[PDB]
Amino acid sequence: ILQHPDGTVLKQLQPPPRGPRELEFYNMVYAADCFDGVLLELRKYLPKYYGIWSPPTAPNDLYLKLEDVTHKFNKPCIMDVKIGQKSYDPFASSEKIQQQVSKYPLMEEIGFLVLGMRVYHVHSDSYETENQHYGRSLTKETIKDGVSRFFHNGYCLRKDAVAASIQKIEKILQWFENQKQLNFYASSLLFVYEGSGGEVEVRMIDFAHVFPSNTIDEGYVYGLKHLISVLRSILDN
Ligand SMILES: O=c1c(O)c(-c2cc(O)c(O)c(O)c2)oc2cc(O)cc(O)c12
Repeated sequence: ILQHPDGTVLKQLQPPPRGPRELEFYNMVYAADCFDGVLLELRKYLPKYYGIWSPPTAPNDLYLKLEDVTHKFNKPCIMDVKIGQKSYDPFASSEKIQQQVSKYPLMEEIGFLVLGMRVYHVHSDSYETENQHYGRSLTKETIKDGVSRFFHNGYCLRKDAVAASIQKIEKILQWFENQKQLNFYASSLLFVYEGSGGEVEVRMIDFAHVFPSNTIDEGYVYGLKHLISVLRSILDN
């Protein structure tokens, strides 16, 4: 993710087929002449999309120009959570399914995976980052405390940010409850709150594996609900 002139980010297209599919997804959702109510509502929950972008002298080098969802924050605390029971898509080979399940074999049970987090700590004026291996080490036994860490400034548990996150996720859940045209695999939610009350961004990102469907995205729904339940339990801390 690169920064660009302010308020936006450039996301480089992943290698094919992933990049082209993510391009296609944003193009579909933000089609000028789209009057599909499902897709118009979905725009609210994504970064605003400004189209394909390439450097002036490098048409080969393909990015998505996207809203910087952290732009309005002073000291943003950010968590990326992959959502769903399966992070492989409907046309994955046996090798690919195994490859994806082995990255985090608890995906079916938990329905989400923390990809990373960056948390501003007040006491030290510094950031604490967790990588891929943090969330992949979390179990049913440790997921609640694993998620809680995101809302720790090192003075208090930010239950205001936790409650706001639940309320924002609930809207996304409602959108999923009201559509049967897209299924999302290996897609994520980006949570942002202010680390420097109740002010949160939750946006959907990572759309290299979104496919046409004629069913409710049940794995996504499962994950969102479990994530809501975990966040809700954290409000009892
Ligand atoms: O707007 C975005 C953003 O700010 C970040 C981001 C992610 C991190 O993991 C950070 O540590 C950070 O500072 C920013 O990612 C994104 C990823 C997307 O696919 C789309 C986006 O629009 C953003």
